[PDB]
Amino acid sequence: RIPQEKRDSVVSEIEQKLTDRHQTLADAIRERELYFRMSVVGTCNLFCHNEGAPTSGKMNAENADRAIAAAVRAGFTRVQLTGGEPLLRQDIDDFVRVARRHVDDVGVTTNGTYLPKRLDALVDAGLARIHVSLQTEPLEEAGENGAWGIPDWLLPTVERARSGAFSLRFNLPVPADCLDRADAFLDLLTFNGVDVKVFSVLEGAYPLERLEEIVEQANARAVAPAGKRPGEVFIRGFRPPSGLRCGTCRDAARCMEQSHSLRLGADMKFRPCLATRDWDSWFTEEDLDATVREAALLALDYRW
Ligand code: SF4
Repeated sequence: RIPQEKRDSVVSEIEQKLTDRHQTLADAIRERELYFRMSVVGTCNLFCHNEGAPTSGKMNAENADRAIAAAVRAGFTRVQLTGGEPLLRQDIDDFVRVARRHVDDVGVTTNGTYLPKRLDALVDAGLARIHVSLQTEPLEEAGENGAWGIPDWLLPTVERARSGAFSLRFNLPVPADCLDRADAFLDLLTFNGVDVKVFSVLEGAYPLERLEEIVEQANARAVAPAGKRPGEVFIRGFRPPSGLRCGTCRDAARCMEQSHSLRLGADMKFRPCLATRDWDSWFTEEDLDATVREAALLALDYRW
């Protein structure tokens, strides 16, 4: 728990730090490329803090329209639909349509299993991005002889993305003993125009140097047919948090996210940070513009 006067004191410091830079809230959002990450689905009983709960009835198309509109007025130009599995809800394309009314950059982070059922409706709604969180086991099963392959239920999304319908990216976990399988697997993804974000998984330090080399090699090997651009592989470099709050934040050692964003969970809880809950705020039925702005001000506080 954080006293409101301490939260007010911190928010005032962020606003003062912005004026010291001759900067507005929207300019700081643009400089940090901060986006709005709205979780439209909650997963139940999902290991180190608590168990999850289903989606709140307030997480609906109407409130999503208010939250995105308030976020755009605060300075956000991109919305990403997330959660446990956003494609689990049948009205997922409704949220893409709502977000498309306020910004052009609407994306979805999904596990991909529901893409065959939802693909056409998402493109009709004008979805711009699809990020698929891959798992090692389906890649092994989709391949043969131990090599990794693309699961069947992802191929139509891959081809539709290569045709310019939307941007597609795969999040590829690479365990320590799978550097050679991931190396060859990156060729399949880049050839089909799929961007890849690789990251490490799991005594015995991780071979992080060779994985970085594999990324550089896979980008240099990248070829693509029909004069198209091949997919781009990249791995995020670590950088410690350095905001005003991070110096005395009990979770600073576990704050490793490099793509920062203002979050709105399926429980109507705004989250300026991922590693700590101290700065969360509630979704309000009144004065939503000021509530979104205050949470967005705290969302900047990680790098100055
Ligand atoms: S960013 Fe939020 S979470 Fe990461 S350290 Fe600063 S305060 Fe703690």
